[PDB]
Amino acid sequence: DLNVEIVAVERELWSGPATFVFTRTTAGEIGILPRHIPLVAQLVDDAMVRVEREGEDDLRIAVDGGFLSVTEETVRILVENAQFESEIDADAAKEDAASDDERTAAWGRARLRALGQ
Amino acid sequence: MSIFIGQLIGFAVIAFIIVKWVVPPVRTLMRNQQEAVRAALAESAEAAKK
Amino acid sequence: FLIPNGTFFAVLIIFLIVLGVISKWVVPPISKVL
Amino acid sequence: MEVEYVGEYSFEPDPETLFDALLPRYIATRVYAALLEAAASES
Amino acid sequence: AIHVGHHTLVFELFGMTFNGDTILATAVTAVIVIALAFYLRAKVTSTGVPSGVQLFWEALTIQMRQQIEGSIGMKIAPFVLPLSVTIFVFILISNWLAVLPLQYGGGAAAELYKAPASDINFVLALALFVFVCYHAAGIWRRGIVGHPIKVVKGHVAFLAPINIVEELAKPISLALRLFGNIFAGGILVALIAMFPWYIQWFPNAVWKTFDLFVGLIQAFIFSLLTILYFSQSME
Amino acid sequence: PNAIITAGALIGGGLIMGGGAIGAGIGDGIAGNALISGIARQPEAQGRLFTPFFITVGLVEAAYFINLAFMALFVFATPGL
Amino acid sequence: PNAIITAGALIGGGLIMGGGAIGAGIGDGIAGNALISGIARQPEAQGRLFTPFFITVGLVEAAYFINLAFMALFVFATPGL
Amino acid sequence: PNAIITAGALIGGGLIMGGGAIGAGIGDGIAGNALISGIARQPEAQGRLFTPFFITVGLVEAAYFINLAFMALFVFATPGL
Amino acid sequence: PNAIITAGALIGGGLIMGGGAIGAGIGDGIAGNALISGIARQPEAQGRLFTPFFITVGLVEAAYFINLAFMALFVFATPGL
Amino acid sequence: PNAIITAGALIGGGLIMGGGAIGAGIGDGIAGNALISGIARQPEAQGRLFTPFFITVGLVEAAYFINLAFMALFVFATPGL
Amino acid sequence: PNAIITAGALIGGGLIMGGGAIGAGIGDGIAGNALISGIARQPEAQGRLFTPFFITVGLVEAAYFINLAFMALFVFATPGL
Amino acid sequence: PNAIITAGALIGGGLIMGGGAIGAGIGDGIAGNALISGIARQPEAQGRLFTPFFITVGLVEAAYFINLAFMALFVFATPGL
Amino acid sequence: PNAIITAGALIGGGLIMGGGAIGAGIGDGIAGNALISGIARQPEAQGRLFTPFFITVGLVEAAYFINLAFMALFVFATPGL
Amino acid sequence: PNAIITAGALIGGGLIMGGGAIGAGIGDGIAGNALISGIARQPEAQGRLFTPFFITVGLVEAAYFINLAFMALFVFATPGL
Ligand SMILES: O=c1c(NCc2ccccn2)c(-c2ccc(N3CCOCC3)cc2)c1=O
Repeated sequence: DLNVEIVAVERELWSGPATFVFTRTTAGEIGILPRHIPLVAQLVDDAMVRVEREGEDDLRIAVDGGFLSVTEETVRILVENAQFESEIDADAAKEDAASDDERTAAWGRARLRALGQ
Repeated sequence: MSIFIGQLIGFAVIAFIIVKWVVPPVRTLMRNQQEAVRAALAESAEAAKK
Repeated sequence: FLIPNGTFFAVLIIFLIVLGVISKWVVPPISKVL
Repeated sequence: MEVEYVGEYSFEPDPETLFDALLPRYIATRVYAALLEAAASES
Repeated sequence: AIHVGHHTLVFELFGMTFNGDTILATAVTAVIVIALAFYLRAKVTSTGVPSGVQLFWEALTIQMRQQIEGSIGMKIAPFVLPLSVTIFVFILISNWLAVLPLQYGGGAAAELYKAPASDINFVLALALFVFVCYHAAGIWRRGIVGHPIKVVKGHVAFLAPINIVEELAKPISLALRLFGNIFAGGILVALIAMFPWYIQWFPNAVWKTFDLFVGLIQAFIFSLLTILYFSQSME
Repeated sequence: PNAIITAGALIGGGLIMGGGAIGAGIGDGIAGNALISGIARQPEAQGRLFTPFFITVGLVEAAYFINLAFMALFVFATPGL
Repeated sequence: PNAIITAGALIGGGLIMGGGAIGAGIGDGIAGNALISGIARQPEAQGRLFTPFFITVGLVEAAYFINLAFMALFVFATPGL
Repeated sequence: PNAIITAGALIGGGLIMGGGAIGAGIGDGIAGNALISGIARQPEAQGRLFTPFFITVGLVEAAYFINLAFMALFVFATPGL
Repeated sequence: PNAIITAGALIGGGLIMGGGAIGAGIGDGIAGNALISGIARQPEAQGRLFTPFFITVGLVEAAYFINLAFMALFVFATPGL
Repeated sequence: PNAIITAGALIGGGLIMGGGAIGAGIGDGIAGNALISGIARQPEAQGRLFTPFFITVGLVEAAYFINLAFMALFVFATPGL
Repeated sequence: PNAIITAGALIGGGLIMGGGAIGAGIGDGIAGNALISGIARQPEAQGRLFTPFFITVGLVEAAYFINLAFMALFVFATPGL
Repeated sequence: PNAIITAGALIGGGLIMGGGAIGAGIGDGIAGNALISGIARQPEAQGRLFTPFFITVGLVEAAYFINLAFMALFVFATPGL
Repeated sequence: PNAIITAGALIGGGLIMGGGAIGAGIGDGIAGNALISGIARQPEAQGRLFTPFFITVGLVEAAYFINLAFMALFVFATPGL
Repeated sequence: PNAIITAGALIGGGLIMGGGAIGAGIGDGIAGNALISGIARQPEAQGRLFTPFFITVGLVEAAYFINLAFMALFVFATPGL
């Protein structure tokens, strides 16, 4: 099976096992199962990641300009700033989604697309 | 009669095929759908209890 | 074979009847259960 | 940066655009590592 | 030999000829659909575990609403939901009913129930009703003056001659795609009837399954193209 | 005279269906190739790709079945007989 | 005399419709391949890809329709008959 | 007269199956290309890729068998004979 | 004599239009595939892309329309009649 | 009478094997293109790629061999004599 | 004699011109696909892709126009009689 | 009678080998395109790719040579006649 | 006798030219697709890609030009007169 | 009778060469597309890419030339004459 390692530039955020991982790379939406061919893809500015693992609820991650590396054993997501759904302040996301700054707006959109919004 | 017997045997073969390979999945998908309906229908009720 | 006849109406009415029964007793009800 | 050939995968949509998007990120990561190294050395 | 047409129960009334067999098949499928609808009404519940027909109706309505909302939200086209669904079942039940073992030997092969879609009248009725309905919707949303203007204009103005023709093509194809798919089958299963029973049984099984598959696919395609036509004519 | 016209109509309808079947098979194969590739790339695409796919098939089948209709005219109701 | 002309017209119309169906089916399948791939890559593209798509489809089916028209000019009407 | 009609029906059925075989083979190959590529990219996707595949095949094969029908109509039940 | 020449002209015009429609449909589908793929990959290039598109289509349709021009000449003028 | 029927049946069978060979060759080439590509990207994928391959080839070759059988019909058991 | 020769010349010219049309249309579509995709990926390449493009088209058109010439040589002039 | 049967057999064999040639050439070209693309990607993989490539070429050539044998049957051992 | 052989030769030469033109146009388009894609990707690759290109075209057009010579043989100095 | 046989042989040889030319042109174009793409991607790999290329060509051209050989048999030997 897959083991999803969401590692930020500052610290490692998540390293548990997973069965399926979905994210919006710059080439479109991509879903990865075990034994997927090695791949390197840049996530979009507002990319969100959804992880499906044995038993636990689906895990939604807001990712800021990350990169996805499918490897023989690990699908590693390298992120500048990654936030779980449980850490999202929804009102802050809604406010930031309309920010003039392109990067701040993209990060707010990523937080919303995780929030289920 | 011969035409009727032949088409009836064909109908029986296709009926067996669907009953042994198409009926099971449709049946169980529906099973799960209903089971989840049940679960959620309940949730609401219990959360009203909470 | 390709030339239409009165059946065009005879089918149509029946379809409309169905389009009624579904549009009243099926469609809205299912939407509402939804 | 100097390319060092040390001797002996798919990419989306192309490896050139990923390289262009990643080199700035790599330089940012190396500057971050340098700043962390400087903080540890300062302490 | 194979015959095309040769409808049974044909009669004449009001100066018009009617294919009795086609009308009877349409009535049978319509009454089956109405029985399903009334059984849902009699056994529809939101507070309890759903019935089988209730699950089927919920699934079909959810699918059709998903296609509608993805092209033209129901805030604009709420009426195409009860349409797209019925067009589906009316077609689906029409096709799958042809899978029953209702074929016999006259010595020419005959069938008690022949798929209504195999008659040009049935497909033309459905396709022209859809044509009139979504053209009326387009007239309503864009106005009787603006609707033809935007139809001729299309997405590219200078391609106007290629637009109008396509608009006239939509119904015909929408009918001819349904008829040709089923009419053709009516010939295949008749040709299979020329085999002896011990050779005839297997080809009917293989084709019948295709008929199930292709009838489902054709009902889905017909309804989804209806939804797409509504999406286009309603801006 | 009717025999010549019947043979010509049979050949014409055969050409109609040969072209219709070539077009239908190749276009349906191409559309299914797109569908399979998209579902392989992003599995949940299963849900959303059957709408554009069955539209494409709906376009591919039309040109086929219209031909089939015009086959029936050629074979069973030969226009020039 | 008219029998030969009618048979030739039927064969010509069959060729017209077979070629038209090949072109329409294959071109529509090819265009739907791009449509399906684009929607798979970006579900939101669902909205914007039908405008480029239905332009292609229409241009691709123009040749089918014009051909069809001339087939109606071949079997129903018949030049030189 | 029946000889000419039979020869024309045989040629028409030959055209029908030639086109049907071309369409079926090429469409099956095109769909199999996507299936093989997806299973190469995603080995675990095989089970999920059969449904889009066998649907696509189910279409093209249908177009094949329909042709197989109208060949048998032309050859064994020659209309207009 | 005129009957045989007219039948041959009808068959030739049918071949011309079948080939023209095959080329037109397939080429238009191929060009629209690139148009759709580019617009999906780069939404802002729509207007940027309709120039190379309508050019290529303009070429493809040109090939078609020349052939149509000739078909009329085959069936209405019929050189050698 | 029999000579014309036999000539027409031979022409029909030639058309059927010709279309069948076109379909078989092109579909097998398209499927093997995916096989070779996938084995190039993933050297170890061979094991898992020969099953989708021989499946799709199994379809394509089927379309071929069916034709072959019927062509024997046309030429050895030519109906309509 | 001239009737049969002229009918054969018309059929041959139709084959020439239809094949040229298929080749020209499909080749132009394929080249336009590359042109449109490259312009989509590179706004500037618009200027520089017209040189590889018109060369390719120049070839694709050439084979077309040569056919046209020979088609005239088939129909207006008649090599046999 | 034979002359008619012989001409029909020659035309049938011409179709037989024309279809065989089209299928063989296009399928082999597609398989070789896959081989060349794989070797450019991974130039050290030339040895590995010959097995899938030769399997595909073997399938395509088996189709081609079975068709060439059936042409030989048509021409040198014309069925019936 | 001469008229029949002349008509057959004209039809055969037309088939030759149609096939040659289809092959030439489609192959030139496919090669120019790669040329344009490479020159779009790398603009400096032009001088490098004209050698692989003109080789391919050289092969493709060669197959075309051979069909010309034999066409002439079929059309001018018809064998078997 | 030879007149009919010779005309049929000319038509059959024309079909053989038309199919051979279609296959050769399209396969050579497809193979050269891969050659150009690889040499664009890997400029230094030309030597390792031409061996797979001339192999692929050596296959498709063979299918062409074999057909050509048999054309002569149809056109100059005329086995059934
Ligand atoms: O089915 C559907 C079908 N065409 C099938 C067919 C019919 C006859 C012959 C060949 N093919 C269409 C269709 C609808 C609209 C359209 N455009 C609108 C925008 O402006 C350009 C034109 C183009 C196509 C179906 O929906």
